[PDB]
Amino acid sequence: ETKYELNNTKKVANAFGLNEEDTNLLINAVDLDIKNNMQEISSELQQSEQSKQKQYGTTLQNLAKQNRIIK
Amino acid sequence: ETKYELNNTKKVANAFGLNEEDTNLLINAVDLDIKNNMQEISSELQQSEQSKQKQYGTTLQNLAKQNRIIK
Repeated sequence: ETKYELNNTKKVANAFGLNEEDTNLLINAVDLDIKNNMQEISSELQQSEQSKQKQYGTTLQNLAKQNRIIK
Repeated sequence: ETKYELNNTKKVANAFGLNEEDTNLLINAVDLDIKNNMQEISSELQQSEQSKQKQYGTTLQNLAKQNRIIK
């Protein structure tokens, strides 16, 4: 659903009072921290399944150059 | 505060400004949430080994993020 189903967690961080992005950022650090340890955690499984986890995007305006010398 | 090396995490939650118990409580919810899912999700990564664990393996999916235990 949302990072091992961290729906309830989102409300926990949001309780502190921020907005919405701050809360998600917190879970991103914790969820990522634990995930890095999973490599050691006893787990193998055998299902073999893939899935796209969306992507990110970057903004970049153009903002041309001015042109005013004489007229 | 040593479940999965969440040292930096504690500082992230504490940043909001609370005291100390509130921060730990947050990690308890997140860490507990991921742990519950750990039973399913797994991984075949490492790139470190220990001393006696080489050879063998597979060229199939290692992540496999699905939920079947739930019904």
